[PDB]
Amino acid sequence: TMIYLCADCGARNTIQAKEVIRCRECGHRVMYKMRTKRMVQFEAR
Amino acid sequence: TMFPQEARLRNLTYSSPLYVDMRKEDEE
Ligand SMILES: [Zn+2]
Repeated sequence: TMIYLCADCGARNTIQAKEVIRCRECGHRVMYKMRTKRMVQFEAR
Repeated sequence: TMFPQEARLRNLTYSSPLYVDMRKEDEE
């Protein structure tokens, strides 16, 4: 499974598939996703 | 309690509960 990030704290929640959506050392229950690596092809125009 | 707009996206409806004192008799 992967890592997720909370809306406020941002700490690594690294939480497991099929469980409960929340955090660890805090509160609130949302979370976005770390940006991939990832060297991405971008024209300057 | 709710904290919008951190709600919304949880498709949550933003209401509060009503509480009306009902009378049946036990004083309170
Ligand atoms: Zn958090």
